[PDB]
Amino acid sequence: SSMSYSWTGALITPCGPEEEKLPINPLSNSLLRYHNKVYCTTSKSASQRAKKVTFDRTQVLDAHYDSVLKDIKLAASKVSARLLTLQQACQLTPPHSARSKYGFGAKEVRSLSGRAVNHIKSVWKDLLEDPQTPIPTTIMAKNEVFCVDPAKGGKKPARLIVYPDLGVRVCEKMALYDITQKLPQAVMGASYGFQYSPAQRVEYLLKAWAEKKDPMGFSYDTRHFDSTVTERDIRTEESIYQACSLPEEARTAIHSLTERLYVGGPMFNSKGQTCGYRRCRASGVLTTSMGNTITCYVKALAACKAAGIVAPTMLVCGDDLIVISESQGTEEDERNLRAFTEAMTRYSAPPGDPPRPEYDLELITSCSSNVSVALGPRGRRRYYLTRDPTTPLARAAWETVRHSPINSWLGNIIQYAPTIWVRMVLMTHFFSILMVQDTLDQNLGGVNPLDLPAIIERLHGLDAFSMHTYSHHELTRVASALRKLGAPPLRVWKSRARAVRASLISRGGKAAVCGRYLFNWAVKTKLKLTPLPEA
RNA sequence: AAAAUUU
RNA sequence: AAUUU
Ligand SMILES: C[C@@]1(F)[C@H](O)[C@@H](COP(=O)(O)OP(=O)(O)O)O[C@H]1n1ccc(=O)[nH]c1=O
Ligand SMILES: [Cl-]
Ligand SMILES: [Mn+2]
Ligand SMILES: [Mn+2]
Ligand SMILES: [Mn+2]
Repeated sequence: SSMSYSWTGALITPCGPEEEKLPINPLSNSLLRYHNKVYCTTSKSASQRAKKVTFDRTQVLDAHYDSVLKDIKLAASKVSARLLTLQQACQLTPPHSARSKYGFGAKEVRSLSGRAVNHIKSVWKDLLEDPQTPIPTTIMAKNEVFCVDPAKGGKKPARLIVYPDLGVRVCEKMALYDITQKLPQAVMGASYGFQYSPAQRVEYLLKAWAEKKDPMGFSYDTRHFDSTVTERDIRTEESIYQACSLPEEARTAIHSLTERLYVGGPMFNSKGQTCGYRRCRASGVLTTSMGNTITCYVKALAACKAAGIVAPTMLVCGDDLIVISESQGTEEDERNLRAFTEAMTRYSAPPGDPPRPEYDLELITSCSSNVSVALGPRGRRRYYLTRDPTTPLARAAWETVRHSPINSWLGNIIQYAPTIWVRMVLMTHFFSILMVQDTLDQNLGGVNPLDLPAIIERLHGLDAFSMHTYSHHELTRVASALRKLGAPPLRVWKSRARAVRASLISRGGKAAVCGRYLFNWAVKTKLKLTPLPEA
């Protein structure tokens, strides 16, 4: 029936110039050697991406879908949710959000400039006066950085971003933000994945696994999920939004946004030309995560019931999920997962890689991460969250005139502090760099390097500084990724760390704490690391 | 471009 | 600001 896109033939123009790396990457040329592998997806590649995501959809629902959907509205109606004052919505706008076509940008919106506020008022009138006229959208390519992978293609084509003018974005917020805050949690309960910390993901997954007499797990992801979303799916999304308690004024705006923005519309490139027309999810709308998550959750629970999955326990973050089920023997488990996949495909959410049942928690990847295990100080098992380091290390090497990766380094250090690759590689480099710069004191992205031991303990527990005997998988994968990027192997990082440490210690102060906590793995005679007053 | 988490 | 979807 519905085609996901149609294309005029107009280019997908760049929204400003997309920078090149330089001949010298001074911050990262001691991190790794193979900078030729580190690239940023350009708008040149956008054409290819479109070809991949433009395709015909044929949804076919059934009793299981219909029944799940029913249950989800009886959930929805316990939610009452309100409008957001034009002002409050303006306040929620990000500081650097792309400026409006009508001569104002996010400074003005957040500072409640008069021109901005009027224009927004008029936009919201038109939403109320008019529930059919399609709202124009802009289409741009996303700039992510990756390592090349000649296994899976050379270089990925750029993801497509589709969004309305800033005025419309504010209005969306007025109508829906409150919903986004309440609905999913209400509908999916514990299954709603974006509620949890990394640590709670891990505990949740473990509680799940442990509760089964004979657990079986698997993950699923949908291929180009946004383009698999059907006009109908979106309307079904609306009909769930509506199922709450709502100011009549909302309903009108929601319904109006649904029909004018969410189910489709014309797309324009940055140069102004008509680019195509869209009949699936737009990436750049307020409802994207909520939508994806809810919709994916419906289809998945339906597919679960179709396929026979016993005692499923789910976790959903957008198009990504994990189900931990009672195993029905491998012969049947293989059969049920085929069924699941057929069902999902009938619902128009077919997978990239077909899923597979697994019976070891380390072998289930989702949202690009997984659970692994190591031993802590007293010799007990410690489960934690990790991931292939390839991309993090690639992004660690993205240095241009505009961009510096030092923030990225730190970002990953915090999120993945217990991982062997953060502890041995990133930390070591990060500190080594700042000691030489002599810029330990400086707060980066509103965080101070010398707090780190505190911040990590607060978040990952003290065992994060004492962990050892990492898993085969994890050692194999780290080593492999360092070779791939032309980085020194771990033995070399051991050396560099020892040096960084001694130097950190000798400097004394909050420094020497860092030296002693963060790098205790690096030394022959370990130390009695005790809790830190701060967290 | 949007959200969530982390800070 | 970091990461993810
Ligand atoms: C565009 C999506 F709908 C996308 O289709 C969906 C699923 O994410 P995934 O990373 O699996 O990518 P695809 O499924 O290939 O789109 O999540 C949304 N998404 C993703 C990446 C992103 O920077 N922003 C975003 O809004
Ligand atoms: Cl322990
Ligand atoms: Mn996907
Ligand atoms: Mn309606
Ligand atoms: Mn995904």
